[PDB]
Amino acid sequence: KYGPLGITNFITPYDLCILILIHAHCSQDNGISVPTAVFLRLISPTRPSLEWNPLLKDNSNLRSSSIVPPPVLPILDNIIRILLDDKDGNKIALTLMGYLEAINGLDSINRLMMDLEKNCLVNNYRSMKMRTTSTRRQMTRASFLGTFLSTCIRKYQIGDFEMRETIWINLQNFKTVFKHTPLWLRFKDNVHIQKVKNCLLANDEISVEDQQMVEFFQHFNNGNDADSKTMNEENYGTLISIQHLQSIVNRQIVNWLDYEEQSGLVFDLLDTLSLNDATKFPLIFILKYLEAIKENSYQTALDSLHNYFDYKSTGNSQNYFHISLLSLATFHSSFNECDAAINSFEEATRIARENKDMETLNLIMIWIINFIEVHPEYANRFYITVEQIIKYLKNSSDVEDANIFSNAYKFETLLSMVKESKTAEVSSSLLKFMAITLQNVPSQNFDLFQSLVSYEVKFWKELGYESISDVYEKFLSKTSSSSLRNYDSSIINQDIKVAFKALEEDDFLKVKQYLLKSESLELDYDQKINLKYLRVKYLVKIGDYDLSMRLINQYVKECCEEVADSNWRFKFEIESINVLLLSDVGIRSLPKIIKLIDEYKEIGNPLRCVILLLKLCEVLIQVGKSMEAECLISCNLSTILEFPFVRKKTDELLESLS
Amino acid sequence: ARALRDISLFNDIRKDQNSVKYIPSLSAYNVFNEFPYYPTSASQLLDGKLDEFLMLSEQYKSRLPKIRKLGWNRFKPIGINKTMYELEMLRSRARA
Amino acid sequence: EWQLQINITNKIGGINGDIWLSRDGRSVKWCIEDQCLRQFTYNQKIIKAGYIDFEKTPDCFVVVLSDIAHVYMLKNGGSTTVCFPFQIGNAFWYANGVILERETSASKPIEFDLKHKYITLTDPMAPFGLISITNFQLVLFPSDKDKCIAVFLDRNSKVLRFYYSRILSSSKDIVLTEISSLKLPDDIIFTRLSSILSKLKFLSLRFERREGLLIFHEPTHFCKIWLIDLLPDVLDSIPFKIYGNSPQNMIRLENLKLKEPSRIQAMYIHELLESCLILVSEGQNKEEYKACLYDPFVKITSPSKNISEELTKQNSLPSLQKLFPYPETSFTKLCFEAVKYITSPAFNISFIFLWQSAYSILLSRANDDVVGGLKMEHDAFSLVLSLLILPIPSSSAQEYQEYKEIYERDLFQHLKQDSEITSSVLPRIVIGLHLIREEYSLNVLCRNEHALLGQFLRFATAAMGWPDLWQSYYVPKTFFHPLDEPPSITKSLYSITENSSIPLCPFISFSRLVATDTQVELRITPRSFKILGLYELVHSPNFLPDYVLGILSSFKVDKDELQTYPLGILVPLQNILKILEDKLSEVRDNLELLDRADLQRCSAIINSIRSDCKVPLAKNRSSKKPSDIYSILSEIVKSASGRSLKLNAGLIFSEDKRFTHVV
Amino acid sequence: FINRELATPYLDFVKRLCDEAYGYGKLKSELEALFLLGEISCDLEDWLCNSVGEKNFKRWKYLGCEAYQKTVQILTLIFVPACERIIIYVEKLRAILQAFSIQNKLSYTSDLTAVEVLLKSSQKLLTMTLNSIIGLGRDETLFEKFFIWFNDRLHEALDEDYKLKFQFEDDLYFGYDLLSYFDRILSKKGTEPSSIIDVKL
Amino acid sequence: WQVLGECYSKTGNKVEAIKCYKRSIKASQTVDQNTSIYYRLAQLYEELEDLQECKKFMMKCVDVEELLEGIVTDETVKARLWLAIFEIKAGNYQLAYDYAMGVSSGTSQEIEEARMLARECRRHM
Repeated sequence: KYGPLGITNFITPYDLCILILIHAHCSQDNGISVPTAVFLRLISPTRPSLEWNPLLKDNSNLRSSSIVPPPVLPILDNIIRILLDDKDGNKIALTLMGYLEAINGLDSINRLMMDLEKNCLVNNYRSMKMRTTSTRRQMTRASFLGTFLSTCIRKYQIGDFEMRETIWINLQNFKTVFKHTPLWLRFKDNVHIQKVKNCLLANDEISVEDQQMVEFFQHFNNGNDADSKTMNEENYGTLISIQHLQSIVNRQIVNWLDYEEQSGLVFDLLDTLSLNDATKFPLIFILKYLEAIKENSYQTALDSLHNYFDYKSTGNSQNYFHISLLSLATFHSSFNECDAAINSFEEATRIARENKDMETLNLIMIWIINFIEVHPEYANRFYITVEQIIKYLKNSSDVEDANIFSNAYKFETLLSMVKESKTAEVSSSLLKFMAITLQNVPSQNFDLFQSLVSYEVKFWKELGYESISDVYEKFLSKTSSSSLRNYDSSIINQDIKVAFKALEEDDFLKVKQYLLKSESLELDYDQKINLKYLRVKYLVKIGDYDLSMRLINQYVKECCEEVADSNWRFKFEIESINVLLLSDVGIRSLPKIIKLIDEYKEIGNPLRCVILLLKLCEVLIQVGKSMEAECLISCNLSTILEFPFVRKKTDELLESLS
Repeated sequence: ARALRDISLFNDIRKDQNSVKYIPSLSAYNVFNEFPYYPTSASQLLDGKLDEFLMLSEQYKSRLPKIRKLGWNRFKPIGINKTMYELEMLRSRARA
Repeated sequence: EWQLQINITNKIGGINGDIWLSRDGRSVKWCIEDQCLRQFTYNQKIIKAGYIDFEKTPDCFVVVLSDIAHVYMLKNGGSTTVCFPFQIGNAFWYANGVILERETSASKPIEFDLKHKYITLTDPMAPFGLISITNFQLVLFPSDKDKCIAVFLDRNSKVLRFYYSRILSSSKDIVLTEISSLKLPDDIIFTRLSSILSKLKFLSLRFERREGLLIFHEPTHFCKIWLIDLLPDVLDSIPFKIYGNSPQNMIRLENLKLKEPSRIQAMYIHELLESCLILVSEGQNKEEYKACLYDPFVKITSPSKNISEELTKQNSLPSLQKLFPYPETSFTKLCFEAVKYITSPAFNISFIFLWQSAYSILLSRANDDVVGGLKMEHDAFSLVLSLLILPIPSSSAQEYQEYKEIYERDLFQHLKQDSEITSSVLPRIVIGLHLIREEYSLNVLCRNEHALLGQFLRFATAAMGWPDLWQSYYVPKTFFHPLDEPPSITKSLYSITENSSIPLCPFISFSRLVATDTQVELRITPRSFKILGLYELVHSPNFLPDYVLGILSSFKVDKDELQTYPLGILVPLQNILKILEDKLSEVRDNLELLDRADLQRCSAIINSIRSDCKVPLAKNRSSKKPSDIYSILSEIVKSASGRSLKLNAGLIFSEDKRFTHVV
Repeated sequence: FINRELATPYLDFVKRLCDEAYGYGKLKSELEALFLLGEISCDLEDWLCNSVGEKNFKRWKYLGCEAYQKTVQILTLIFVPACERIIIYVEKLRAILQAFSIQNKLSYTSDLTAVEVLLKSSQKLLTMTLNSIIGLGRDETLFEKFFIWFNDRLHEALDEDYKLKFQFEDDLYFGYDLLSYFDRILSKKGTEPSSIIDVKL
Repeated sequence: WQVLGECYSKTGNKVEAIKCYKRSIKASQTVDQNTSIYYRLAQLYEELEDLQECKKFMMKCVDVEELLEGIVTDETVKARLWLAIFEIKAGNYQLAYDYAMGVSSGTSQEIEEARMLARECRRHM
């Protein structure tokens, strides 16, 4: 079924197949009505125009609410397999098969097309009711099939005889490809084919003289191979319109990003473009780019991106130069270049000002924090602080925003969490973002919906209620990851959870091997901290604390200046507390534990309050004053069983007291 | 693209609280006449991208009557000093 | 299929990374272990892959094509590309640059140039340089900065030329002077330049100031090593360089002291072990290959008899490199380093050999009892020294059977036959380990293994019959010992103290019995040296609590270093700082050792002024009704669509009603 | 409330306007013919003009939008906050009983199997609640695309001079969602009052 | 090579732009073409807060004018005006006086800037 591919603005052989089907359905002589699902799989990809920005926008409208079958490749083998499935589909399948056999000439093609325009297609409904004398079903222009057939009619009267010959030379090539196929052998003889073929072949007006030599014209052109064939220019094996190519490509990249498709056929066919249709179809370049990132090829990613943004900008009259840099900026942030991405972004701001268009500034601002969300360590380097944006976007407008406010509040929630604000405000801020996101369609805005889950899971986990987190985590998508953050980040993130479990099950060999990968990998900041946090926990289990103690303090000291992450500061502080008290000297930590207790009492996070209580209890029992420790733990035992993961520590301490 | 107003809730609250230049592309430029194609309507610009099929559709539609509208104006037969463009204008006044 | 590369980069010790080449010189993948990092494909043939530095402290990965070099910034930055005056045959890495040799011949006529075929470049942007040679294909160059010997072979002559190349920076960039020469064996016949170079193998080794070059040829089983001693006086001598005259003594050529040197499969440098030790692979049958270890400088070799058949392949090198064990934890590393500083290299290298063997045996013996951790190496460390000091039991003894596998090893036999080393070196090891335990006693965070040392040290005393004072030093209540009294940090510290009942006593550290500068002693026991220094200065009669800050700054002690002390030393010094928390208000430098932000911030402001750098603004932690769901949503949609100065004014002027009257 | 005020009134309007006027099975096939072919029977053209008309069409849109846009509000703004609160109280409820099982050390113990059932069931509700919100998000999409196309057909039947503003060219899968609405609104399962949400469950 | 530095200069990569122009200087066949490079290259040092370093390139650009029998080009006019300004801050009025008179054949604003400076240095001469 493979062959050279070329974009054609004329009637592709695939197109006639629908025209074959619609003829049988409207004729109503055979009583064969093609099922509606068949048409909606065939015509709909040919419906024009979808558009798909390279990055900076993911499936904002491409996702169909109902799952649709993949678009069909223009090969008789694939087309027939759709009709073939039904028990009576053989009858429908043979109807198509017979018509393709009856159509043996360019004139016969014209007979089909003249028939539809004169009788089947009709300008408007008001003439339906007057045409009750028609033995065939009549079509309205505005209908689903009507608008399609109008386009097909237009594409036939649009060209000279030069295009009509290409239709027939290609169709016979297209028809004969199916002939040397195993399925055609299964349908070598079906008697019904002759019946349907003779239905339309009738009224030939000659059977004795012209038919003797009519065959001679057909056969001589055809490759009878008795002699050397008539030499003709190389002809393409498959012809598709631009719009049909758009559907197959968009489905392929979406399927790749996260009823069976034919990846090999699509990829092979897309590799035979004459390099001119590639100009007419710039999206072929980016299809390599998405493939390029998968194997982590740097230069091969770059040239493709530059390739895509040169043909797109010229084709579209609106200035998209202000969009090219951001995609390139995303690409650099994808390879952790970071600093180079920074320079890329600044000149995007200047370009936006010259265009003097307001709507693009919202797009450039929204990209800022999305970048800083991945790399919070770069907040100081931007010319605008994060808080300025939130204040700006909160009062941006009251209309023509839709998703901006949903984006606006989530950034405040993240900042509010990191700034360790009081839980009352954080709950309210997340409330705003939750209400606005769910109010509109959440399925269509798949990116933000996932981000909501991540924040909520994180938020409730910090409060210590895994029961709530357990419900939400089932909605978190794995391996989906997000844009502008690498491509193997999901693999790394999954691996880290493995290491933590391995640490719990005392699999020191596996975790040890993973830390070796740590020092030479390019990792995101959030990933970096986890491994940085992973190492200190591992060193505690081994027993060496001189190295860890010098290591933990460096981490927390740099966890307060470079990034003002209070949550990660807390987790590191308590590890140091564990290190001290484990070495029989936790008394040094008494100043440190107390200053956090009253500090978090004001905050009101119960999980924080309880964990320090256990540490306070543990230090008091290694002193020899376990008497009062028992008294304190007795009064607070009720409120400390609410948190699951501390129960194991809480239970274990109980037998110690006995 | 709900614009925050297609949302029933926030739209309700707002009521209570109240109380493009075109530039040619390469494919637009043709080989015969150096004037580039100018699209007739914004429908022919597909998200700003000039659809090549619609462009050539209008081009065919313009040229098709051009063969028919040939004999108008300048061409004059001999023995008739009066071209056919005014043969129908007098013909129009004849019945009217 | 992908091919791995042996030496790609100069990183004065090595780098964690891999380079993969396709079946053709058209793709390069910088995968780490199993994750394909930056991958580069090219139409032309790929010559070599870099990751070397370019004298500007970059971390850039470089790939060389036939005539074009691509240099990709990995640490920071984008990409650069440079051209070349002519075609390049091969390129060799060297400290801060690359050496490029011209393509010799292509067709089948064979013609070549000899006047100048080598190009030196430091960084891509700067112009190239020309080599300098004084009284011929480059087979190997000293890529590592530490080694400084280059080897040249000329085809027709079939002789070697050894030079002493030194790099010149800010055109002549490198200069080479011949020292000696070696004649190839007649049986060695070489015939596609890389294929010619493939058969011969060369390795660069260096220890201390001795370096060795290993020359190997598998088809002819030819293996020789060229050694040189880098005497600072000899090298710096002007006649030595220009004239090339060399004395006969330091030049020496020797073979390997192996059982069957003619049956060597291949060899590699131990990446994990930075010393001269080299991997050696031997095969007695087509399905079994025995691996052993050998030291070039010291004739000591390791009987390992490690069997590995499929690991002999090149692309499986990292697995082979990871096959042999080394102490990875952070406790026995100091123990090994102390042994290195107190024992001969001959005894040293044999000790790792025995330790690695014992470590392997314990792995086989220990069937994953509970966890496996620091106790592992400590037990290995313990049993090795016990076997060294304990007399070998009779073959019928049960203890003989359990550790028989270590007894028959030649090194253990030699390491016990040697009367002198067992007579004197072992007590030195015991004393050094005792000092390590003393040092650990100053760091309260590591008391566990501190005790672990104790049992062994007690065992060591029992084996060697030291006076009961040493043995009683561990209980709460025939070699010759040099020290009659155990050295203790605490006893000496209490000696240097006011109102000290005990008389004056020095610590008699090992800095004198190591016969090396205190810089070496510093990196081993920094805590012991520091505390000794502090209380030597603090307890002076003319000491005042102001100088302690400069003292603390000068001894590189930080807050974390301060918080880890077994009471004692910590208590007064903390009180001393507490005293300085009161009377210090004049900004007197080195404020980071305190905990007051204002003084350090003011000092930071002042220092920025003096230089003419982080004006970290303090975020206002502001802080009440929680309200209801609807009210919040109404608030945000409603918001969707001087005061300080006046507040100051009410405070700037006060105590009267004058300002309102005048307004 | 939503069953009585939002779900039922919308469905009865649909049932009376469709089943009582034309019938379901005949409508579904004939509408598909209208969508694919534009064939309007004599009886259906009566149904658009007399049965539906302009007056009910605006009512239909007004009923439908509230039937979805208000439905999601009560699920997101009432159901989500309550389920989490139940979880918290249940979790605290479990902790209290466990402690006095130990602090009191009283010989008789009360089993906690009742609590954990509520915790699991409560957890099930929130997961079930979110699925509906996602589903109603899709339903709003299908609902709107139906009436924007239905508007063109209705006015065309009543004007014979209507200028079609909307174009099907805007979307490729505009056929699928439009068809997808019909089966949801016209089927035996759809005839049941639980068509909007699974009220019974 | 000249173009690359301008891009680097316009993107705040001044550390790179120095080496870029330095490569451009070697590739030029004739010294006279280097007159424009010298002035802008000197400016790049001025923004790198080291006035002493830029003096050496500043010497060369003006000296090209003498080596070209008094070319009197525009980008040396701005050179001589800046050199004389800095020399006043150096206290060497005599060494600044000859610079002003040599640039007295430039633009309308150039001649008045040097003429006033010529009076300033002749006052302290």
